[PDB]
Amino acid sequence: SKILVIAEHRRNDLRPVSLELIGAANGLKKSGEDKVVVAVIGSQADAFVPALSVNGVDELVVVKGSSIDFDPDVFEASVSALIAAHNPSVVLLPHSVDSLGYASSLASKTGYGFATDVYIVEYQGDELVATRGGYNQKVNVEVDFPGKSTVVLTIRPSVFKPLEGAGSPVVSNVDAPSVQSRSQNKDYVEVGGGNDIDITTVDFIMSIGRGIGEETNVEQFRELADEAGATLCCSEPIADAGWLPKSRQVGQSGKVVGSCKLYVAMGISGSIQHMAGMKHVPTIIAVNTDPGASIFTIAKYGIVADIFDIEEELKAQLA
Amino acid sequence: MKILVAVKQTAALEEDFEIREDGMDVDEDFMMYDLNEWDDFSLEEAMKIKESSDTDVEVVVVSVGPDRVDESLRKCLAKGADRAVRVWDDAAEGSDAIVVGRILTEVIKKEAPDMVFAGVQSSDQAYASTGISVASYLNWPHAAVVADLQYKPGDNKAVIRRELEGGMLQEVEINCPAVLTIQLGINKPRYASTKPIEEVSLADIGLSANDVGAAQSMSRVRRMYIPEKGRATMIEGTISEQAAKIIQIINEFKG
Ligand SMILES: Cc1cc2nc3c(=O)[nH]c(=O)nc-3n(C[C@H](O)[C@H](O)[C@H](O)COP(=O)(O)OP(=O)(O)OC[C@H]3O[C@@H](n4cnc5c(N)ncnc54)[C@H](O)[C@@H]3O)c2cc1C
Ligand SMILES: Nc1ncnc2c1ncn2[C@@H]1O[C@H](COP(=O)(O)O)[C@@H](O)[C@H]1O
Repeated sequence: SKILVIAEHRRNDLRPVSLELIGAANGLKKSGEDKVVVAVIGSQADAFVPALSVNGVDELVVVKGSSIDFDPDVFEASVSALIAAHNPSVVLLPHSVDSLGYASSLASKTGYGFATDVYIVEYQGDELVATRGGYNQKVNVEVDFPGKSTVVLTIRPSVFKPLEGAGSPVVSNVDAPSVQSRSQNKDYVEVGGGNDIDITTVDFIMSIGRGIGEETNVEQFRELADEAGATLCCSEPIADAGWLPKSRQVGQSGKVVGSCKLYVAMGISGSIQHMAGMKHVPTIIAVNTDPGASIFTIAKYGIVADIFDIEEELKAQLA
Repeated sequence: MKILVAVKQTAALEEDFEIREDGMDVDEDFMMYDLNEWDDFSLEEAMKIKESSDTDVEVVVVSVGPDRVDESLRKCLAKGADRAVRVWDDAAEGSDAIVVGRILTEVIKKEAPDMVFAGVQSSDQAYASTGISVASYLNWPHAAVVADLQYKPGDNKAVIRRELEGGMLQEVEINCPAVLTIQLGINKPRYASTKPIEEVSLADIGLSANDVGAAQSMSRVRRMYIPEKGRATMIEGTISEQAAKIIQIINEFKG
């Protein structure tokens, strides 16, 4: 059988989730004889063959379509023709913003198995069994795909480990199907707002979330951060509201705090997208009055207490 | 000119929730229901378009779900939505994102809107699939994770920004009519937490039990279970000693 992996690139760079999927594909296949087919789609995608000529890639298909980077019409058509050509049992996509643009459309047209944001996957005999979350990550939902000879999964980033080393795939080139897209990509943009600190470089962060309540409560945490020698960061609602600059936002849409050794998460529930930015931090402290908050499932230390009472006592003790 | 907004009433779980006897779902007694957070932003964006226009803009909210959902639809009307539609039959129980996409499309075919808005994802199941499935069945232009929309009623193109990983956006010009999935932060909804809801059956939209429900979904739930998750070291005591422990942790880090 074949497992098809759709790689991902943007602005001339391969997104590393690509290699995670290759890891996932190789771990999943039932037999030594099974092959992992990787496709990279774009008008300039030949540039990525060195970076995709890696361990665990049996076949590498460069698909030239009309757009440089992601376009949902181009991708759906291309991946549909890849599935037709290679007849894979399983197709692995990243659960990425790009995939969100087409994955479920692909699955609506045909009788393909489909599940998204999957973080456990295995074969039980010849049965594909995938696990995803339910009810804001409070449960696991385990699913199968009865009678589906092709199953499309989107795979949660930063779960599956990449393989190490080079590979020697059979490289091929195909044209994407010729249909005119109903959209056209224009500029990439980074929005305004202050940018006095690169939070990917800092080692000690205090991060505030929706639990702070009103914007007038921001200042006391700024003061605490300053007294402690920490960098003040935030979850998405704080930055969406304009209360702290976007440059201080931690998570998928914001930044990954790769240099951070100590992260104090105050009034932050620990959504998957926030975790994406900080779950690697070696010492996480969570301060949150909800013992059921997801953040406690990754924190080393937890304080189930009011953040304002904690902040004021912390400030006083630091002085 | 009409904007159709697909909305979901999501479930959140109370503490000490239990899996129901059949193991396929959580016991409904532990569920609290409210409008999906993403739908606040998508509804607000439709209302902003309605208010910016001298041309009439009909804003129609549509939800596929049982009768509990009327409470959320009623609240949408109270915020100024013109019409609200609930689609249901008990056969639709267990319908995944793709089946719900199909059901929504049958309503949209009749409404013939100029734009369709959906949320990026639902706070409960977080499929991030339903809106783009609608786009497939409609065969309409589409974009997911829209954080900005430049659009005037009757324009045959719009300019959107999709919110990408790592602190960047991409501007995209998209043909209209289109389906867009709308991201948090696109606007600041004004209502931060007697015209009836229109009740529609599967028969009303030409569907039967064979078109919907768990048997027509694109995956089958084997079980739902409370996993063993990681556990923090909970610091008990007074505020003063909780703060004292944090400082010791800070000092350990600093030395
Ligand atoms: C494509 C996409 C990208 C995203 N990217 C990001 C991202 O980059 N960063 C990000 O953060 N999110 C991101 N999200 C948004 C995410 O889904 C959540 O909405 C967000 O992370 C929730 O933020 P929060 O934890 O601050 O708010 P909430 O989930 O509402 O949590 C508030 C918490 O505060 C607690 N609380 C309230 N009062 C107190 C008190 N007095 N004392 C102590 N605790 C209190 C509550 O118990 C609660 O846990 C993204 C989502 C999508 C779909
Ligand atoms: N039952 C439903 N009725 C109407 N819209 C829905 C329903 N389920 C999902 N949606 C739409 O899809 C979004 C949630 O995405 P998803 O996680 O794919 O369910 C919601 O914000 C709605 O716009």
